Amino acid sequence: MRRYEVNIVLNPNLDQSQLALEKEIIQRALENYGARVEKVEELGLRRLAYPIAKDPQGYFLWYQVEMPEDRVNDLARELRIRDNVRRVMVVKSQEPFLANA
Amino acid sequence: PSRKAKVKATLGEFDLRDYRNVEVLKRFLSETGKILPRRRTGLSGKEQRILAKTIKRARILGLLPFTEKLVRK
Amino acid sequence: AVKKFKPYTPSRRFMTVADFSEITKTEPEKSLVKPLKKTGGRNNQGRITVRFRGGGHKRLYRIIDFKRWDKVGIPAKVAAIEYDPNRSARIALLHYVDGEKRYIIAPDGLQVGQQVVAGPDAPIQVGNALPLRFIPVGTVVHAVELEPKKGAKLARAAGTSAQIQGREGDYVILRLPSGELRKVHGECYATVGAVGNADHKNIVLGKAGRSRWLGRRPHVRGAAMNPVDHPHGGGEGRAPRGRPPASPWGWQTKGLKTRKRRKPSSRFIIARR
Amino acid sequence: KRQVASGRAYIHASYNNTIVTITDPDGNPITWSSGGVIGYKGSRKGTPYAAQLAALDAAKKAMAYGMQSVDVIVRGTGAGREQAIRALQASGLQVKSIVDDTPVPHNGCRPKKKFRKAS
Amino acid sequence: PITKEEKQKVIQEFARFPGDTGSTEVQVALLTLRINRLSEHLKVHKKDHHSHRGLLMMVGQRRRLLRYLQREDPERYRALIEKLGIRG
RNA sequence: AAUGCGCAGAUACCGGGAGGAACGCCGAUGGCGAAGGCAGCCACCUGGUCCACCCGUGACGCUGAGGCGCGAAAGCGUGGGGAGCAAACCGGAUUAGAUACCCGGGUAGUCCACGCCCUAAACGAUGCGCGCUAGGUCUCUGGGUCUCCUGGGGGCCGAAGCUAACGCG
Ligand SMILES: [Mg+2]
Repeated sequence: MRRYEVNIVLNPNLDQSQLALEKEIIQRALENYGARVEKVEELGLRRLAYPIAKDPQGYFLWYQVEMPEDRVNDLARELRIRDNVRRVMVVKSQEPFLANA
Repeated sequence: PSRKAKVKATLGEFDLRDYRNVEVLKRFLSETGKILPRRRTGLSGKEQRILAKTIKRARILGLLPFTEKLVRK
Repeated sequence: AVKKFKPYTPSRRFMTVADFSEITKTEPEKSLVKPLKKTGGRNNQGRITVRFRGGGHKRLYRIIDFKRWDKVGIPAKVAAIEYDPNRSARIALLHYVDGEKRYIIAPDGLQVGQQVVAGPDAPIQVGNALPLRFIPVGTVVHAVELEPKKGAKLARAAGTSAQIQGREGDYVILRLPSGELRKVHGECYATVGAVGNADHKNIVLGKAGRSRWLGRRPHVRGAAMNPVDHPHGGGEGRAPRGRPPASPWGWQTKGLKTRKRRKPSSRFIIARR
Repeated sequence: KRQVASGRAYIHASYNNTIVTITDPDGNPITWSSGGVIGYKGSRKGTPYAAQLAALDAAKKAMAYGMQSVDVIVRGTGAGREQAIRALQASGLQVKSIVDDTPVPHNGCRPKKKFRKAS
Repeated sequence: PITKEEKQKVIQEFARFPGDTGSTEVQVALLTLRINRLSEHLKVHKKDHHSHRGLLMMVGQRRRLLRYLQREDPERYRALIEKLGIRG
């Protein structure tokens, strides 16, 4: 297919129960559209510059979703609705570049 | 184009397409947020266009203010 | 999708009529219950009260139900969609999974087979009926009750939609199809989705006979009368409007407000009209 | 009231007047000064002389209340931005660094014909 | 887009010997498969006038090859009409 | 300078909220398109285009009287939206007069779908396709053996030769 990936920035008020359930929602709905995690990494509560919804920090995600092209644009609607997910965007991936050796 | 710092040869092996390492591209919005012209670095066109492109990508998801202030004026 | 004719007579070059492709594999009528036989009558016990009515075709009334709380938690199925001559919207038929069949004014784009449900914990897509304190801000809502347990009353005709402005405390704010902003109680049922049949405002009746087919006698003017009945009139010649516009019973008809200022329901309007 | 010695000061000209505002550092302003306070009519208002005059009228109130530690932000250019910064040290008052404002419209609202003279 | 496998099946579908990457008969068929798929989404959109002229730039290519194909053998020409299903 | 606006609290001052249209530095002597033209970012669906190996076909080519499609801005029919700006129009000033240039207000329209109009300084004021005739200097993009030899696109100075001259080269 292609070499997709996704950035999701989450609510930093997420400690022991809502964290587990709103990771399993992401995981299982990912599989419901049909997608294969390989490089899950999520990187904690970290800082931000300008006040995204009055908070100078937020939680972060990364996956390496293998998605068929048919529903990449319309799998966003499990994320349009839940306000407690802050930022959602999905990009392709490559790296043929290393300069000034 | 005078050279007072010449940030091109100062840092070694880097990456332009990456937008996770803010420690490299914190210097490339230098003070106000304005992406810098080529007289500062010396990078050629096919690197400088994607250097602008990665700042415009990473400028959405936090990590870069792109609007704010300088106080010595 | 309005069909329009060719001028083979002097009264069919302007006549248009809507298309009826939405009406599905239906149009017999339902059994011993729902419809009932209904009464036509231009007047009360005695004399005429609303002028210029009466006439036209024959017409039955189908019991369509507005209060929708009475069966919660029970899913249903859209069977068919038919066409109702009383109101101006298309109506649909619902089977419940335990055997009750009821009619509903049909929102924008329901199809045969699709599930609909109500209750305080139903999902949000086109068809579902929920109380107002659960519905997110900025949607499109129809058949809104005003204060609870009193049946659906607002925004329920032929391509109109209310809009949730914002919660505060216990009341929520509706922008209405007229344009004003009302405060409504939280425990009132509603229904998500615009009404549909939007094209209804774009048909031209063509002739003078398919106004009479709908129930409306011809409407006399006021300057073509004597002075013993209407305030305008007289005027040997053709009189110029005579000292300022008036109704047949005395009151005026350009600019005067008739809302009772003493009314208890002035605490709830900001009136944006 | 004779409150805490911290304070902010937001100044601006446009082209033909100059005003100065003094503000509590987490809230509301205290005493504003302008060019109609001075007594000037038409021209003589937006002049490079009436900057320090307003900035020295705005010291008799910041001294009469408890205010001895300023910040200053500047909003745009005109006749008077150059001299109020020198006029702060006429009262002393423990001045601090000098703060940018004046946003670019970021391709926003269309200007009038007077600024579409520049095509 | 157009993946590897349809382009790599039409070539030996319309080949004469199984070796050639393209000849007089099969390049007509490649242009025909591109026509048959490009022509469809124009019904969906109807406003990509650049893709409209791209369609016209190759209709007048495949027809200008079909003009030549008849100039050698007309039963060989009648092979490809019933083979592709074009221009009834 | 006035017409307007404000002491029933204006201008500027702080934090939330609704709401359109336009997208700052990057940016230029830059790129893309057959021409009109096109700049926030994300994915989807698609035409055109230059180079490397040089694999197979085998002259299939170039130009086109009428036909068909595209065609900035203003303008017109049918419904949605309206913040700013703003033809007509009412004021203030200037002037011998000022139906104008300058200031305060102000609708259509500029915006979105669908159907038509089809004009221009639609300008390199230069039909299209190919072959031959010394070279400098910067810049854009590939294959490389990347003090440079090579295949193309974008500028400025110059051989022979051309033109009534300016000049293209
Ligand atoms: Mg009267």
